[PDB]
Amino acid sequence: ENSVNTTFTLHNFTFHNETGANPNPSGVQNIQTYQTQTAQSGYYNFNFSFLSSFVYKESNFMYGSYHPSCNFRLETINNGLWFNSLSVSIAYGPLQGGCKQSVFSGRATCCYAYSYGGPSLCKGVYSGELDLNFECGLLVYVTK
Amino acid sequence: SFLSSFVYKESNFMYGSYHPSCNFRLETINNGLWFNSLSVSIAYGPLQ
Amino acid sequence: KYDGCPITGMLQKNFLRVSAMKNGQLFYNLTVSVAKYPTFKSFQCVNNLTSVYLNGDLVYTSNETTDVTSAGVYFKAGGPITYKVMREVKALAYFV
Ligand SMILES: *[C@@H]1O[C@H](CO)[C@@H](O[C@@H]2O[C@H](CO)[C@@H](O[C@@H]3O[C@H](CO)[C@@H](O)[C@H](O)[C@H]3NC(C)=O)[C@H](O)[C@H]2NC(C)=O)[C@H](O)[C@H]1NC(C)=O
Ligand SMILES: *[C@@H]1O[C@H](CO)[C@@H](O[C@@H]2O[C@H](CO)[C@@H](O)[C@H](O)[C@H]2NC(C)=O)[C@H](O)[C@H]1NC(C)=O
Ligand SMILES: *[C@@H]1O[C@H](CO)[C@@H](O)[C@H](O)[C@H]1NC(C)=O
Ligand SMILES: *[C@@H]1O[C@H](CO)[C@@H](O)[C@H](O)[C@H]1NC(C)=O
Ligand SMILES: *[C@@H]1O[C@H](CO)[C@@H](O)[C@H](O)[C@H]1NC(C)=O
Ligand SMILES: *[C@@H]1O[C@H](CO)[C@@H](O)[C@H](O)[C@H]1NC(C)=O
Repeated sequence: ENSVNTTFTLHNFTFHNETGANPNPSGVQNIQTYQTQTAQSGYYNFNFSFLSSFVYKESNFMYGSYHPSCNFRLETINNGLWFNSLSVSIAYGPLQGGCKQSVFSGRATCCYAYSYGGPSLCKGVYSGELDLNFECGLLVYVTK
Repeated sequence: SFLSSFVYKESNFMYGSYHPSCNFRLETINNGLWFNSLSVSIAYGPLQ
Repeated sequence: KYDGCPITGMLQKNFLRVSAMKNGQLFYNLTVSVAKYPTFKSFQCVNNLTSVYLNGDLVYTSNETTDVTSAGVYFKAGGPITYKVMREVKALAYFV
């Protein structure tokens, strides 16, 4: 039950790949979330149309996702869960050090790392290794 | 300096690494280990 | 009700207004009843996750991570109220 005088209507949060901007410069604060949404009260669902030709990158020593501390995978949010505060956002950063740097010194509890066929001119973020060129797969954030 | 755009290939039935008998991964040698004799070398062969 | 806000009720069994407010406008009106919140016991404002706590549970979260800059309570009479700041530790609670 909500406060008073409510018809329980779930909100529909949508996403779409847009004509994005340039990949990021050298700073890990210099990656910009090119979407933002938030959860306030009641019910929600998340229309993810990002299974279309986007492979999932399995986590390992440096690159990939950092789904520890959030056991669910991104295509299983829509089942019955219980959160306390929720906000997801997409961001087009580098791939080898996106999540392993953007969880500790960053702004999310855990993040995922999808990939696609991207141009290999992407300035990665890490202490001392920020002078190379990497891939650019889209990485979603989730603040559980 | 071979993390630059070089993916790691997970071991399976034929291709990939054969890291059994050496539990460490290549980016974790620099922590405190103890060997008895050690020699590494790179070689550009096939993959499968 | 006296004249001021559009609620029009002078009794108990009415509701409350936990509402956030930016510089010019208002949003997030939720109206919890005086039921389930019988008596004002405590009121916190926590740094991380920027969440605010009328006694016990949540009433409002948002995105940012912003520290508290001020607080204040109006009341005519009653018990002498207590202000206190705190740090973060681990604890465990027996509850039946
Ligand atoms: C999902 O969104 C991605 C983010 O926009 C898209 O990736 C973009 O593709 C563009 C076309 O290949 C790239 O533009 C080129 O970028 C290079 C720099 O790497 C420039 O030199 C080129 O001039 C420029 N081409 C132009 C201006 O015509 C974007 O840089 C690139 N964005 C990235 C990698 O972050 C995906 O294509 C898109 N996928 C879809 C729609 O399926
Ligand atoms: C929360 O409640 C207040 C009630 O005061 C709403 O304020 C009204 O806002 C609209 C649009 O800005 C004005 O046209 C009305 O005149 C306001 N009512 C007043 C001043 O009594 C406010 O919009 C509500 N917040 C929501 C719905 O998000
Ligand atoms: C979108 O939300 C409305 C209520 O706001 C709901 O009626 C509708 O079914 C939703 N659309 C879906 C679930 O595709
Ligand atoms: C998600 O949105 C697309 C349009 O962008 C729509 O075609 C699709 O049905 C939606 N999926 C849902 C509601 O599950
Ligand atoms: C509480 O705030 C501190 C501030 O440094 C932060 O380090 C910690 O992760 C926060 N705890 C949470 C989010 O559970
Ligand atoms: C946090 O979420 C709000 C919700 O709209 C957004 O306006 C704000 O830019 C977000 N903060 C970021 C992305 O740092």
